[PDB]
Amino acid sequence: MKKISRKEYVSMYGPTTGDKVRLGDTDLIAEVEHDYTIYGEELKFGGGKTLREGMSQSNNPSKEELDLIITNALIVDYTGIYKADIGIKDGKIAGIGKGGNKDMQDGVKNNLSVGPATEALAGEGLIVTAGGIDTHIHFISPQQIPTAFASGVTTMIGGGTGPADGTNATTITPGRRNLKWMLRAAEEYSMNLGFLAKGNASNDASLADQIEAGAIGFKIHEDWGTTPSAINHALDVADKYDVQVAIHTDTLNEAGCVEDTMAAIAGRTMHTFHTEGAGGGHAPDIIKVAGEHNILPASTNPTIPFTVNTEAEHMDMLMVCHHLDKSIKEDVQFADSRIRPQTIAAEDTLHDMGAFSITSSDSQAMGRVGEVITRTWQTADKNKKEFGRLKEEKGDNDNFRIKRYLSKYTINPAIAHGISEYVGSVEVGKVADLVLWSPAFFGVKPNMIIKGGFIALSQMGDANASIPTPQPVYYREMFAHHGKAKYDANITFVSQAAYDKGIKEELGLERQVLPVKNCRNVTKKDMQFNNTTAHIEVNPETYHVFVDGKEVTSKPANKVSLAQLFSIF
Amino acid sequence: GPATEALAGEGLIVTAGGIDTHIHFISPQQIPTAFASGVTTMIGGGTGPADGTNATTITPGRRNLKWMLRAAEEYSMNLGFLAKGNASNDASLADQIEAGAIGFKIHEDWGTTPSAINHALDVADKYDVQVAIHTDTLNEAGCVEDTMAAIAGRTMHTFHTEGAGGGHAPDIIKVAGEHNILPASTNPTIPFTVNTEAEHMDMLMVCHHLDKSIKEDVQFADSRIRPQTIAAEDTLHDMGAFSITSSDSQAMGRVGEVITRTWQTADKNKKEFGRLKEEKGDNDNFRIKRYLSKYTINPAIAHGISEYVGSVEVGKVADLVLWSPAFFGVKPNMIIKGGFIA
Amino acid sequence: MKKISRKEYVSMYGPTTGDKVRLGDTDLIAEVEHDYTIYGEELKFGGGKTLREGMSQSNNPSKEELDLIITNALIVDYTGIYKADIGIKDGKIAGIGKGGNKDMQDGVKNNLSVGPATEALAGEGLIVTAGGIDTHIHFISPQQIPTAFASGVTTMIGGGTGPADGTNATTITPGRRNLKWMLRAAEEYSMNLGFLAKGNASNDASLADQIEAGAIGFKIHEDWGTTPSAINHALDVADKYDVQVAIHTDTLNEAGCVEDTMAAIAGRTMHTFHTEGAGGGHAPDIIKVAGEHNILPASTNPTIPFTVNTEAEHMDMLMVCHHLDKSIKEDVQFADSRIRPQTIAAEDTLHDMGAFSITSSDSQAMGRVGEVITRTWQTADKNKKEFGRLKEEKGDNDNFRIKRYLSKYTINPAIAHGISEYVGSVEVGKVADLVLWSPAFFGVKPNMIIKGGFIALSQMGDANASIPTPQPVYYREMFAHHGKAKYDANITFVSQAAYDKGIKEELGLERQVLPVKNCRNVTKKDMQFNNTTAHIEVNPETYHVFVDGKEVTSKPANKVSLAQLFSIF
Amino acid sequence: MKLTPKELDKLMLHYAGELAKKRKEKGIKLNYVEAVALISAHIMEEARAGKKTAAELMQEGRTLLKPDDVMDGVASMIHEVGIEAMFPDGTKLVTVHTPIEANGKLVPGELFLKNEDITINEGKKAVSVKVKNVGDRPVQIGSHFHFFEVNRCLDFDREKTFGKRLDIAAGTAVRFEPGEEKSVELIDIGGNRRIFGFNALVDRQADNESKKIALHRAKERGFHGAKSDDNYVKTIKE
Amino acid sequence: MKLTPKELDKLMLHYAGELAKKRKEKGIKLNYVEAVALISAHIMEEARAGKKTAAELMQEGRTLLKPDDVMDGVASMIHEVGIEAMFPDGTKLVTVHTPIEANGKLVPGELFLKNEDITINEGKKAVSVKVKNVGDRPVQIGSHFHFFEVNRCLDFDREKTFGKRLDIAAGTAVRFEPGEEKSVELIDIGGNRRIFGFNALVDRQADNESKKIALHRAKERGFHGAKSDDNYVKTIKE
Ligand code: NI
Ligand code: NI
Ligand code: NI
Ligand code: NI
Ligand code: NI
Ligand code: NI
Repeated sequence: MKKISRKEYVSMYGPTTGDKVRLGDTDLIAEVEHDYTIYGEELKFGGGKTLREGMSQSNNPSKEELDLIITNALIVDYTGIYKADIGIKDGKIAGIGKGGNKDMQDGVKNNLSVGPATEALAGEGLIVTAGGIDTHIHFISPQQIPTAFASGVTTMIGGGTGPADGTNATTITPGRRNLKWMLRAAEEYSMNLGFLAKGNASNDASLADQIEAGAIGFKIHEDWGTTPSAINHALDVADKYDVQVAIHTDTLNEAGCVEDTMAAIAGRTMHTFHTEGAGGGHAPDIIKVAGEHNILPASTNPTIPFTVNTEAEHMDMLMVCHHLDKSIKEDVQFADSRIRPQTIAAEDTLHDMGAFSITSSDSQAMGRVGEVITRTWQTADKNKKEFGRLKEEKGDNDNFRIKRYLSKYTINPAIAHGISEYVGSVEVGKVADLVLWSPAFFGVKPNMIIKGGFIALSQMGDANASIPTPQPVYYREMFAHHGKAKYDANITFVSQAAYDKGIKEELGLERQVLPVKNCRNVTKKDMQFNNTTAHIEVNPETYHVFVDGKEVTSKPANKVSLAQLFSIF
Repeated sequence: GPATEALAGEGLIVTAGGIDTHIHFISPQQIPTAFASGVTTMIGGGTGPADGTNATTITPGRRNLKWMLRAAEEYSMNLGFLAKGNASNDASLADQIEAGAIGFKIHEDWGTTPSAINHALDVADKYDVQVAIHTDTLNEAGCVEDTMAAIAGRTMHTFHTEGAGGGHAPDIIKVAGEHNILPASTNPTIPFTVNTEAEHMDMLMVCHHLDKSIKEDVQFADSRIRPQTIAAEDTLHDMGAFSITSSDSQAMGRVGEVITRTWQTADKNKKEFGRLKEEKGDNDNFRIKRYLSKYTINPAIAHGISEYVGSVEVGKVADLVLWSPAFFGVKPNMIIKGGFIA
Repeated sequence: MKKISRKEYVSMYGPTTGDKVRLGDTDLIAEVEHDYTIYGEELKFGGGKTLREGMSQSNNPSKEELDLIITNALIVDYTGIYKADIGIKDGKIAGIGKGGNKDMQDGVKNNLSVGPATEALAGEGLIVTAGGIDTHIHFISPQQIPTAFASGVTTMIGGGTGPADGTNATTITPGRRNLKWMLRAAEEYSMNLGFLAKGNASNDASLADQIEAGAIGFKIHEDWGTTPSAINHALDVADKYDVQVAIHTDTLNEAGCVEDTMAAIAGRTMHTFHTEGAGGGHAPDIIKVAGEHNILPASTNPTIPFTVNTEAEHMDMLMVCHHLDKSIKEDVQFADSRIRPQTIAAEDTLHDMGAFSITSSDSQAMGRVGEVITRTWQTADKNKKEFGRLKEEKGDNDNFRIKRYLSKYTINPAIAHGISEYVGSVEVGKVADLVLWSPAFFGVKPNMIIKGGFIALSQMGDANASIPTPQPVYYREMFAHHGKAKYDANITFVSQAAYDKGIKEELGLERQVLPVKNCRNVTKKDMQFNNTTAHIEVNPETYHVFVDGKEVTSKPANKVSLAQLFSIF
Repeated sequence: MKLTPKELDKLMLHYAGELAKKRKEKGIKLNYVEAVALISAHIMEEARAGKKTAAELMQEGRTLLKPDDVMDGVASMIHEVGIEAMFPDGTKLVTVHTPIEANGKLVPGELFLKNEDITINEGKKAVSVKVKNVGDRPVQIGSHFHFFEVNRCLDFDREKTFGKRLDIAAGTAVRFEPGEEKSVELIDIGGNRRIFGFNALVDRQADNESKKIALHRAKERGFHGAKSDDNYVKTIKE
Repeated sequence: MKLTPKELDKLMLHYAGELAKKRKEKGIKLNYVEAVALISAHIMEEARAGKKTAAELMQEGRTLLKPDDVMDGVASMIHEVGIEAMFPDGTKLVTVHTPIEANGKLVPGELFLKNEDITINEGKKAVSVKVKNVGDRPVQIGSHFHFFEVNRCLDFDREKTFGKRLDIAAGTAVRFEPGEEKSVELIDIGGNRRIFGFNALVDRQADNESKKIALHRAKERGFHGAKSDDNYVKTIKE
């Protein structure tokens, strides 16, 4: 029973229990909480390695023989930041533990058995995390998909029909016809998709068809008329059809104020976008909504993290979203009374306190579809700087905080739109949407994006070279991104109603197709870690944001992690 | 007739598409590149940039098999996949073939043991399918003596026979002299230039997970890149000792330099050895026809598909490529697939 | 946050953590290791109880709404002896934890949500355990089924075709024709069934058809000729078809001795019956086989536990099993040289040491089909008496020992015949074959036997009375025992081959039908708790049984628990 | 000019490089990419001009950027830069190792493992064995390989090694130079102890009885140290 | 150097810029593209060096090309140049407004509208109404919004506004600062006059009788100016 030194061990199998990893260049320190291996029996593939016939690979596999093994993987998920082997079978997470060959290994469950049929993927040294799920996508251009994908985003929930104004302003694919188109278009892409409908309508009839037509929910956007009527109608139908509903509060306050909007929501579940304010909504309050139970708070994107140039930026954007032509009087008045450095500031803090739960993007509409994950982390690193560790933190690490910022674009959005059963976290049973992160580039530049248990895109080099490592090394589409293969590795979400009515056959969808569920039964308390409720106020004058009594405001930054250190642009 | 299109060819050299048979399906981007070479058919194993694939050309199991076959649909380049011969489980060995695999592959990283080797071989017989092999380098189980003894005389397509590509150090290359063997040359170690040897030293690392550090690793990796075996290769290729010129795409080989090298290596040999005894008339026809069928008719036969493709003969699939003499062996004019420009 | 006294609490919700329960009248003490409730939120059904509209029962259930809840159940399973709510949905264990109404309860996973559709079953105070699985059934008469069922046995694996001699001697349903009959007959009963084939044949062809014909395995019986040839042949085919194989060693030693038999098994997986000896086999050694890795040791039944009258009993039995007519010379010689008080004794100890792993019955063939579970426990209680607690025991209780004797007729036999995936233990995902045990009558008289998530038979009283409690109170068939209902609640196991060939349709089976799997990849080490290997010997003279060196022999008992205290006969 | 997708790849890279060089020029600390490119791009031209050799560029690349040129972290990040360029003799793989250094204190994703040692193969009673390579070629045996069945050249007591593996770090191995003699450490194989494959000596359960057969076969098959056939009693299956 | 498609986008743009700069250098009037690029490309580097701020570059870009540098028309064409670059604080959107000027007479797609005025909402008898914002927050009401149902803060005579919209340019609106008091102009709603939605006050046909209900509901719902319930006689549907 010889013994080796961690020094070695780690370079061999990766950080084990008690060890700590630095997320990218941020001051966020992760610590391996647990490890499922059996020191001396760990899986290694290569020349004369372990994963070989009769050895680590059973010649008498279990009738569950894995399709693919990700050896020695450091798992950072809302369920823990531990170590272990991740197994994949039939496009799903078949098992998470030891695994190898029961014929020669002490603790290998038929769940994680390695056989002639299972491929080997090294993971030691890397950090495996579930794919992100940006849920505030404005389907303006099909080019976002790929970009977002390169981020660490496997699922995109939004509304829209291309570079059309209605779409440029709101994430809504209006009507069942336009719905058909996108669902049919979706077939093309490598990235789970779900579309939202126009909640903006006080016509129950017209409101139900879109859901029966594939929509996983509704969206109430200011540009379409976010009135209490619309708001109420949408909400009710949403209940009947067990589907989610997003909202972009009535800024101009024409119909009323948040008081009214909240009164309309009648306590029903509601996923709020750019809650903070800059993204749009009831000026100035709104952000105060993120403190209520029935609300699913979400942060936009640009106003995160808080840097010296943030405020100086937004002034424009409004124009290129609400058709706020840079000239008109009425326009050039509110657009200015919305980008409050106040609300913008507290945000970060609110995100730290668990006041906010999701981190959208708003792709091409006041948000970077490729900067969700990155920012979520910066914003974390930042907060740590200014506030230090957290009270809930245990041990010399930031695990708890990590697991908070992480589930902000993984498990929390998945729940927000009833798809937490299939995706959103590295847990056995769910769809194998995983991404391997090389510690140094965590939160910004992922190694590979495996979709539905099979590589869809990864960092690839000189296709002509003698090895995959040599430059140019950018992201290149992978097999599960082509042919019929794509069809097998992706899921286009829709509603039960549609699912049952056979929307799949109806529209000849070849893509996998599942229905969204459990969307009306959830509340703020259903948000992992970020489940904090707390009556907040906002001074109409100073605009200062108060919570429970105390005042919350982060300090603007002059530099951020995960930036210029990694991209030539 | 009114229905036949016209394609000028006068002045050009028409040749069948090449058939690289040692493809490591690491990234779908190789396909297009290889295609631009003069390669219409790619036979290999793999499932994308995964380690198992980066080391060996094997698409393990029937599931992964499904994926690739389904993916293949996407591409413009005949495809065939190999299975994990590395298994002493007859059952598990037969399913992959019943699952679309055109054969097996025995790779060192998976455990090229006489057992596996034997098992794979037998099933391969029953199912009339080809089998490739990457000899047991570390010699742990035994030496080529043993491996050859395992092959029991059965047909076997050997990769990087020479040695640098991998295998029973140092002998192996000696295997290319036996009847039952289908000798094949890797790629980088061809042709033989001043920088060849200086190159390989690395590669091993990025293939067998030979992390640049460990002791046991930093010992054999050095006792494998013999400037000796590397040298004779070219000559062996001239003598007809070797028969196929693979690539090993992204795994110690340039998926876009098979055809080119095959020719360089020829030009070279002529330089140093001059014409050939079998040559007739003031030309190198015979030698040409030798180096040519190294990536056309010989690999096609190696994997039982010589009936459809592999040479410009009536009846076969119209996989052709027009070569403008000046750029022969490197830059083709056009690649017509299945009788129509692709 | 008021506080109550355990005194109360328990009578209200049942033994909670730290509390200990006495199994029946035995000196076996169980201790609640863990509890998933939330003191103050526990589920209770009744008059003004908790399980009521909008309260503990959600008016907004999850789209997983449970079919049935077994509230406050003390779970005694090889996976732990803890406390929690057990949920059932679609004839399966949907969840094991808190559960109730997320609208009013802190920790209820949609896994265990209670809704208008979920029935309520009280369990507080009772001990819930998975159904037993007798695997040495001689299908002599259909009347055993019901009896065994009343025991706490939900699954019966054996061979046979009714009161015919071949069956009276061996558990084998010979040929595919006879196979048809039984499978077709099985339809009638309320008790998962699986049949074994005649391993006794050196005709590969004839050996494979029976499996393709529904058999979940083979059986090599002495009366049919347990020769190394047969033994080898059977074994190999068994490998090819991934099915289990049982054996009844060559007593007369005509072909050879265990040396030979073991040599034949060639290390392959083999489930041995009445390993001890009295049940039958290589005299005298055999029992020594229970010490080898590749062997699946099993104990008969009568020779357990060891009482003053055991030996005095067996002398006969042999006659009524091997057609050993009480008269012939050759017969009246070995029948006497087989009932060794020696091997009989060590057994109990071997069972304690983990030397033995399964406790069969041999229904109507030297074994009581209704006394498997009972004896398994007595034998435990006994051993504790004479040897006291166990070294592996932790805390002031016999949990470990419990979990050992328990998995002897649950998880270990299930694995023995590749059906551990569906049944054999109270774990989420498996078939809901459960039985509620009223502590006082544990190990002998169960309250109710729920099959496939629905009551099949339970203690019922005067059907005319004003309540179900009043005498006569015996076991009465329950709804899931009748109509088409039975079909939905039972599983007749068969092989893949057959399963794939469509044996179900073939034979018009209306019963649920699953295939057995992972039978050749298992070994002695695959036996829960009872996974101990150890070279054992047996003196040809004294007949004394030795293990690792030391000698093992239990002392005969003059009285046993779980007996005359409970049955009028 | 029939441009191969490979060539475009480069033409792109090249300028990725030009930007890079053009940036530091204007006095700016280069980042991960910028460094990588630059380094790479260089070699490509150098290979073009056909002067320097592979061996050389592989080294000379380490002289392209000083620790004060790049940003803090960059150094640690670029463990190495691989780049293939076309030399007059053909395309070659110039692998530039650690081109820059820790002139900074920052190191992205750095590891803070907690000192101490891990014990491999807990409680697994080891055993030493003499092992000499009586063959002309070298032999590397692995972690989880049934030692007993190793190459028929490693002379040693197969009998004592039945059902065991080199007690070492899971994955690694042991090397034997023709002639070399050593005493390896080898613990028993865990799990179910089901040996199948390798050299076809066992293909069963690691049994003291299965052993007889292995020892017998190895004798007939010629593995050094495989005792002898002292009137072997054959079984009904083997 | 994991190159994101976003990065390539830029590396491309950059050189689109280099060509641009390289052209005028050789003395050539830059065109639409060339200008655009150049301008953009600049900011990108400037953001790289990490010196100038967003606010600044946004302005400094207006000093990159003189009206004599570009071609005739270019000036008018580039209304503005938007470009996001990565600042040490993160990516930011530098929007450079009107970087050049009309030093020429040519203007592509110029408009020759014929002087005169268009009359909005022909013959639509307007009406003035006092409107004061008695709330702490501002309120912008729109063109075709049923005024009567505006925020429950704008105190005024709802009764007089039933079924009417701010007589203004289709699309635009009116703003009310907390406290501000004005007299809006509002004509009747045309079409079929079917009010449905907004605040749920009407949801029917604009009738003098439907009105009764709206006025009643607004009273109970709290909208300022919603008269009072002088013994309201309920109807069978409302
Ligand atoms: Ni928005
Ligand atoms: Ni938006
Ligand atoms: Ni190879
Ligand atoms: Ni290869
Ligand atoms: Ni029996
Ligand atoms: Ni029996």
